[PDB]
Amino acid sequence: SNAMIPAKLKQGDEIRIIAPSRSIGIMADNQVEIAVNRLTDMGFKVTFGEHVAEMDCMMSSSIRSRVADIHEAFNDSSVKAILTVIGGFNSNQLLPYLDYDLISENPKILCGFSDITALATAIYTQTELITYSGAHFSSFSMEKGLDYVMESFSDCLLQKEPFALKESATWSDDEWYLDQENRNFIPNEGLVVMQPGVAEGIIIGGNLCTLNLLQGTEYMPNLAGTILFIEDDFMTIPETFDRDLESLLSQPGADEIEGMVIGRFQQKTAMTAEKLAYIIETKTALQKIPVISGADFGHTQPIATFPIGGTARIDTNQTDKIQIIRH
Amino acid sequence: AMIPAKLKQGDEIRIIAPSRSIGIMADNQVEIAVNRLTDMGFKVTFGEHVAEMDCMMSSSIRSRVADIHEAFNDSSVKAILTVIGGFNSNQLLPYLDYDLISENPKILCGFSDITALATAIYTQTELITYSGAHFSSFSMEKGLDYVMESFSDCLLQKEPFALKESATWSDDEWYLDQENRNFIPNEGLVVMQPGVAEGIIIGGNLCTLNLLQGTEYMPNLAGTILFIEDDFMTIPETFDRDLESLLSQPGADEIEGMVIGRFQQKTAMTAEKLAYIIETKTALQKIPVISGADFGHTQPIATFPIGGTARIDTNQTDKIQIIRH
Repeated sequence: SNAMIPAKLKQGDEIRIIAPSRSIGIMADNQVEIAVNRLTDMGFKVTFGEHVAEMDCMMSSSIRSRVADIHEAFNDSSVKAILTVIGGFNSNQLLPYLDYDLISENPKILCGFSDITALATAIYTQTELITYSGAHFSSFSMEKGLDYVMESFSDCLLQKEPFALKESATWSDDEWYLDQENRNFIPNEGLVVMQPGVAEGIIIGGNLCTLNLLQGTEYMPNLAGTILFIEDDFMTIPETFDRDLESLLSQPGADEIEGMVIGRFQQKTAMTAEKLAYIIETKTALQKIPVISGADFGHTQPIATFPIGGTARIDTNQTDKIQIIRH
Repeated sequence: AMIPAKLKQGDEIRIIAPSRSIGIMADNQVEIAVNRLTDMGFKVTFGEHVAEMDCMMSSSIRSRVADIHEAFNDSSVKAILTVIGGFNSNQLLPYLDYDLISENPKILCGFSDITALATAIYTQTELITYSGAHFSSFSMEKGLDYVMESFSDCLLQKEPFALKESATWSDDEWYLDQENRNFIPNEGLVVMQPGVAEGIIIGGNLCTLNLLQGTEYMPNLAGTILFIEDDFMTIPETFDRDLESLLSQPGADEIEGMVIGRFQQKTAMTAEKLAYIIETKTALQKIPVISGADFGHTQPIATFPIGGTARIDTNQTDKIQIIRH
C-alpha cells in the first residue's frame, strides 16, 4: 500500500513524551513517575519535550511551543516513538503550523487519543504516515486494570502480525486519576451487533466531536472505504452524539463507508440501546453496513490501541468480530 | 440576495417544529404565546406534525420536511416561526426543495439549533433568514418587552436600527417558573478589540454552525460580521476549539468583525480566558471584536438577519447597527 507503517518498538528504544493538548502540569508528580516506571519496565527509555511542563490559563501551552516539541521529536532520529501526555481540547490549533515535509521524512510511531484525534489524523492525511489512537503517556499511570491496555499497546506497536481487537473481561467507567483504590469493575457483556455484515476498510476514527473539527479543512480524511471507529465522552448526550454523527456522515465519501465500530459510552451519557438503534437507523450512510457497539476504546477503561490509516475487517458472525490487519 | 417582505397587521404566521416537538412546551404557554402574536395582529397556524414526539423529543425527518414545504408552498403564509430549538434540524438539510423555497421568499425566524436550517436556506437560495425569537419566546410572561422591540425592529419594518444593550438581563428557566426571575443590571457591551467594520452577518449558534462545515451548506466567510453564541453545555475550551475550527473554514482570512453573545453562567466564561481565546485566533487579528451582546441562551434576545448586514463602530455609543434586513 501507500500508507507508511512506522517501525515497530523494540527494547532500548527511546520514547518521547510531548504535551500537544494539556500541559503535564495537570498530572500529579507521582502519577508521572508511575507512567515512567511502567514504560521503562516495558523496555523503553522515556524522555520529555522541552515545553511539556509549561502551563497557561487554559491549562495548555502556546502554539509556538507545542509545534517546537513536535518538530524536535520527529527530527531526533533516536526517538522511535512519540506519546502524548494527555488529551485536552486544543491540539487542532497546531494543524496549520506543522512541517509535514519534516514529518513525512521521519516516519515514527505517534500515539494518543481523544483530542489527539485531530493531530494524528491531520498527520495521516497530510503525510500518509499511519498514526495511532491508543494510550497516552498518562494512560500508563492508572494503577488497576492496566493489563488490557498494555497487551493491546503491544499487539499494535511491538509486533507486526494482524491481531484481534478482543473484548475485555471487565470494564469500568471511573475517574481513576482522582481515586485509584476504589474502582468499579463491571463484567463485560460484549460487542453488540447493531447491524450484521462483513466488511473491510481503512480505519478512521477516535473522538467523534474532535474529528468533526477537521471538517471543511485540508486535514479531513475522505470517508469512502473506511471502517469508522468512533467514540465520545461524558460531555456528549445522545442527541449531540446524533448531530455530530449526522454531520460526520455528510462529509465527502460518507456514502461509501464500509462499516462502523463504536466505543462504549461513559455512563453519564445514558445511551440506551433503543436510542443508539434509532440514531443508527435514521442515518442514510449506515444502511446495510455492519455496525458494532460496546468496543473497548473511548473514554471508559480499558482502551485498545488501533492504527489511523491501518486496516480492519469486521465480521459479525465470527467470535472475534474485529480484526486489525495493517497496523 | 432576496428579502422577505415584512409582517403587516393581519398576516398569517406558520409555526413549525424542525427540532423538538411542541410537546415539550407547557400547553398553557402555547396559549400565552398564541395570544401575543394575535394582539400583534397576526393570524397563527400550526404545521400538522408539530405535536409528534419521538424518543429524541423530536419527530421524523419526513414530518418536519413536509411542514416546511407546506409553509413555503402556502402563499398566504407570510412568516414562519420555529416552535423551539433542539439538536437535529441538521438532519433535514438534504431533503429540502430549495427551488420551492427560492420561489416563496418569506420570513423564517428561530435561534439556537435553528441556525442550521436558516443558514442552509440562505446559502442555497440567497433568501435572508433570521436568528431571533422562537414561537415559544412569546410565552415568556415577564421581561418580554425588548424581545418585542427587537423582533419588531427587524421583522415589522424596513428601516435600519441599532442593538440596544438591554436594561436588565437574566439566565433563568422561565418556562418552569415564570414569576420568580432574577433580573440584572447589564454592564453592557465589552470591547475585546477596537475598530470599525461593515459586512454580511453570519450565523447564530457556534457549535451548530460547526455542523455545516465540509458541506455545501457552509456559507463562505469572506467579508463577514460573525455574531456568535453558545449555550451552557459549552465551556471556554470547547468554545475555543469550535471557534478555532470555524476560523479555518473557507474565507475566514477575510472576516471583517465579530460580535459575541452573553454566555450562560454555568459556562463560566471569564474576561481573561475570553481574551486569551481571542488573542490566539489568527483570523481575528486587527479587526473589531465585542463581547456581551444580547442573544444566545440568555434573555432577552434580539433578532438579527443571517445574510443581512451590520456596521460595528467601537468608537460610538451604539456600536452595533443593523442596516439591511
